[PDB]
Amino acid sequence: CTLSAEDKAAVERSKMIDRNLREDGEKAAKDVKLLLLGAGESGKSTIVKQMKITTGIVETHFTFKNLHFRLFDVGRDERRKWIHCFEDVTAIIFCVALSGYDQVLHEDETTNRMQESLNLFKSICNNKFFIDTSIILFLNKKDLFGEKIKKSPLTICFPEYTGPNTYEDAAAYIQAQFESKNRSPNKEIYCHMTCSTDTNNIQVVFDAVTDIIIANNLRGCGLY
Amino acid sequence: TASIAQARKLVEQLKMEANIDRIKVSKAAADLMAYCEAHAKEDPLLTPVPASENPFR
Amino acid sequence: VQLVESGGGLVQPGGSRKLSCSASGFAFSSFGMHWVRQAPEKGLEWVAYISSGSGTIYYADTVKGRFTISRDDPKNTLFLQMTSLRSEDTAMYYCVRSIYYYGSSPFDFWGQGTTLTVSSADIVMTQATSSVPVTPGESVSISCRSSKSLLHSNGNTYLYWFLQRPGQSPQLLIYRMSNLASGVPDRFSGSGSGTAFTLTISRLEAEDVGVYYCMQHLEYPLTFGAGTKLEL
Amino acid sequence: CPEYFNGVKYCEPILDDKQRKYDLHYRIALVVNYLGHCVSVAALVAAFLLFLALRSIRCLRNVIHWNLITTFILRNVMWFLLQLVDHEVHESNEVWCRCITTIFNYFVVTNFFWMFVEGCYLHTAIVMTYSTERLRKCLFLFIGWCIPFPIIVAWAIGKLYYENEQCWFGKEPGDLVDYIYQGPIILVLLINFVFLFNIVRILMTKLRASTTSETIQYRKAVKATLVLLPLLGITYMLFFVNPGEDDLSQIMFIYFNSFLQSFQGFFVSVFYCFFNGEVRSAVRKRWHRWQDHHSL
Amino acid sequence: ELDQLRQEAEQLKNQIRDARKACADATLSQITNNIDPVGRIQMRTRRTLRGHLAKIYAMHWGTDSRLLVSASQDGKLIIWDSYTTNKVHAIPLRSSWVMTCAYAPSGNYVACGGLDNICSIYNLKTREGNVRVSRELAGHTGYLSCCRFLDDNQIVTSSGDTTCALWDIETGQQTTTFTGHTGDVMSLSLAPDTRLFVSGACDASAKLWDVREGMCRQTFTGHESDINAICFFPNGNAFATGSDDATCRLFDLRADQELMTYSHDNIICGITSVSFSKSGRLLLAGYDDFNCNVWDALKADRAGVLAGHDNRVSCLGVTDDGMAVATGSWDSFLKIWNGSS
Amino acid sequence: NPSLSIDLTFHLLRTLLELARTQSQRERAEQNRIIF
Repeated sequence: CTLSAEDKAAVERSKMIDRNLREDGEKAAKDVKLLLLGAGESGKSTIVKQMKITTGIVETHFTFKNLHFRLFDVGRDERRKWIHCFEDVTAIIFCVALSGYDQVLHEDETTNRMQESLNLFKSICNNKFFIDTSIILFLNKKDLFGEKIKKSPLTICFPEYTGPNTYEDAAAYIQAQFESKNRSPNKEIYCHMTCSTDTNNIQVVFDAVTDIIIANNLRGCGLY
Repeated sequence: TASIAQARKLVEQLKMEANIDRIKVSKAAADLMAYCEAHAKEDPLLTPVPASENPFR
Repeated sequence: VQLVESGGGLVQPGGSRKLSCSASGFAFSSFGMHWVRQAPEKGLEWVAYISSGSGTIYYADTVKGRFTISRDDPKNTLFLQMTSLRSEDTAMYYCVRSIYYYGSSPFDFWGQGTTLTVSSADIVMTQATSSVPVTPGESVSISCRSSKSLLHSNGNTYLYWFLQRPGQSPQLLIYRMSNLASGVPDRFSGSGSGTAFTLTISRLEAEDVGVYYCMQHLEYPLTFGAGTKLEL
Repeated sequence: CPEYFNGVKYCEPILDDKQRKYDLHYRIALVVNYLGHCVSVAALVAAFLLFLALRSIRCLRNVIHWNLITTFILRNVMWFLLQLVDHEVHESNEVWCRCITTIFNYFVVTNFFWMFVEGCYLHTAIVMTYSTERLRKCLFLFIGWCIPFPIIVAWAIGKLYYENEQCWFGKEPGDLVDYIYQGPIILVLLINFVFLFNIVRILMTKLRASTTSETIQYRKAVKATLVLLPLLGITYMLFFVNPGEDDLSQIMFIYFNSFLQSFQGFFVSVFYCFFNGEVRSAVRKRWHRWQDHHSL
Repeated sequence: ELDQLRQEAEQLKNQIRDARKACADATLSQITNNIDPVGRIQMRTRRTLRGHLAKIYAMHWGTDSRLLVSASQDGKLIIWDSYTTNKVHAIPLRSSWVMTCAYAPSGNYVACGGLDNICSIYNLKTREGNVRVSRELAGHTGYLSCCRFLDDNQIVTSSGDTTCALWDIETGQQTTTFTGHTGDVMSLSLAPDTRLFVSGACDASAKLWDVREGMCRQTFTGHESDINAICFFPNGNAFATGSDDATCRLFDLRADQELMTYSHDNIICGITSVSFSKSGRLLLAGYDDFNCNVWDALKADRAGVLAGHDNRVSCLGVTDDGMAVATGSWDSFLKIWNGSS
Repeated sequence: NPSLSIDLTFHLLRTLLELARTQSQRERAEQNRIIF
């Protein structure tokens, strides 16, 4: 208590700043973080256009009936050393395109967009920071895949696959190949097939994030 | 013509980096020894401070 | 930055008056607020203080129990309800903003002032010289003295030097006896021991005419200097 | 014949020894009860030290666990103090006997209220949140400690006025003043059971598509239930009321409840202090830090 | 004509390797045998700053050794008073991701940047009394990793598009650019005379750039992994780099090769922040195994350990007079270690 | 007849104190009998 008047006023100002930081943290705590990590040709622009209705990180604020989602878009990073920032996210929205098995890369090396997507998803699943986080997978461009699958058989993309050229069969096979990659029982891949014009995506995301939050609560309480 | 330009730039950079004067390791090690010996008594981390002089205590 | 006072006038003794201070152009809610009263032929006298956030309130000893300070942060307004007005209350009332943190400059802005006209343990501040006749171009050294040592254990010495120009608002000159106030030219300087202090002017100019006040800010209630006027 | 002769009521002596029941089963229950309390205290003191030496974990879960362990410790200490009472102090009423009975009853009510607090926190976590963590902590501490004081004081005042006899725990035909503190607790446990029932729903709905193996789902639900039972106080609800008339049933009553009551703090202490991953991680980290400091 | 260019480049790099093998008359570890060992360094935590609700990314000391800036993930830039644990300022930020922060040597401005690719410079002394945005610098296409104040007028910034830039805060344009890297440039460390600066990137090579001229002078490649932090030696002749391969190396400018490699067999964890002491005898390294290590810079032996954090140490700073060492980590605590007798 | 699980300890204590008082009273009656 052996302090001057200015020191006491400074301590009271520090208490005011403490209460302001506490109120800001209480406002911040009720928000859900989502990471939109995807490829350039993935069609994630269609995803953000469906969610809504600039070199820096894009921020999207969309609210459902009772929960507020805050989606972050990054954009051209070779090795993505900034991934440690996104440890605290509850779910990663990872979008891959179904129509990309035909088109090869610009480099013209013997690699496919689907194989690059599998390698990227394998790097995400094997990442040390993302062992707890779950993945929500969207299979975009159903119409283009459905059209192209009649003309082109699914042999060049997957040599091991030996099945008839059926839209449902091949789609299930691609979903199985994506679900095969994870080797951690903690996270669950929430697969959903989307299109250019859909309105159920917000519902799918709400149900999946609800499931992930309930599962996280149960795992924190020691039950699940 | 970007690859040949980048090659030329890296050649010019190695030309710049190669033509420099390099002091021997013993002389600069002696200089670092001298600096660390001369400034050894004014370092509070290296040499502990009494509690009356130490403002944090 | 603008502070405008209102609510003054001429009153009968025993009546009440709600004073207002209208703030604009700054963050009012982050600043503690001061009422300071100056008598017509006497020096400045502190009245009251309210902290930022209204958690902490200080009054003078004579002023305690009759005046109620309050503040409305969303309207950026300071209020002073005055009751039981005696003859000594007849004064110019100034509204003052002040922020307290390390490196800050408290008492850095003085209001315009409103006119009211009614029909021991405290540190005593002493300026034994009441006036000094000066000529421009010379170097002046005015002194102040406190009944208590103003050196605190943290190393600061809570002494402020103010200037009140004639017919204008007071102005901060030296805060904490080692720091130059913002906008003040560097010809002024402060130097003192624990109990005896000296404000030194080099190459005094036309605009340096006025009354100099010293002030202790060691402990509440604040007590001001008697004032040293500079004659031409 | 004399009426009162050497403290025996009467010249043939009339003695209640004929209307007597099996005594050795009560003594063996006493031995099991003392052993349960002693091993319980031996685990609880270690949990009390390992929830204060480790400052890495400071969430509200461990605070409510530490307060529950503290209430178990203090009610076991009061139980040991209360046990050393003979028939002389039971006949001739004394101040300290009634005082120790009152304090012990306070810690019993406090323990069941902290179980209610634990259930409320678990429900607030799993289902939905109603307030900020600071108001959670304040409300929880308030319910745990401040709420038992009026109930215990009112019970003590009513017991003092109406029935000032037999160190305030003698049951006479027609007593109704002992339901002041028992009454809420019987409700409280039921509320906890309702909370527990909701948890039994929420897990199973999550455990539907989680694992296709039905057997692992049933075993996991059983394993979760058998570790949520000791923490919520549903063990008392397992065999709540048994009629005195039956003999075998009465022996099962005494041994079963003596086994559940005595080792309950032991189960809670052991499982939650040791089996939790976080405490083991903290201990391992501090051991590595000590080894690193010693080696250098 | 690429073949003769690549052959000439290999010949030049062989010439540089031959010159570096020729200059290496003797090593540093051999001639420090006569020097007495430093011994045990008992340091204890004096103050603990707990105003952040999210992981702290960076910090920077003032020249008066009094105030300190700290940036956090939740979007706060808090300016602390280290002695009496009083919050002097708290700046709410536009982008929550801020990976670096700097404090002006005059003490007027504070900069901060992150994933938003914009360096925001705030002014601390205003007539309004409320901190506000003073300057926004946007001329990079990668994430801003580090920034340091040469002076109030000019700020050196390092970005994630393999570039460094000298900015003029008044006009708001790039004065000169530094494009010699191929990987993400993680940290820089100014010289005390502000003549040169060193820059470590993700190509496992540090460059020595000149501020005024704007061209690279020296290249140092002795790491097998990405360099995370760099700290220039006080006298103006050496520097030290920390990498993810559990090694931090002290390089010499005038010898144009490495001097010493600080590593340990039990440590297999990355280095996030390095810093020297006031004299330069103690090398402070913030490892990834939840504690910091105090190395002896002349004897290459582990002198002390700072173990007070629960999560990985992200940032570490030493005052100019070298009185105390502040460490920030991802468990949202700033701990001020100091040593007494 | 009401024998609650929560009130086990007081029931055991009352039964044991009643048995102890019956044993003490029977020994006191045997002392009175040897007096007679």
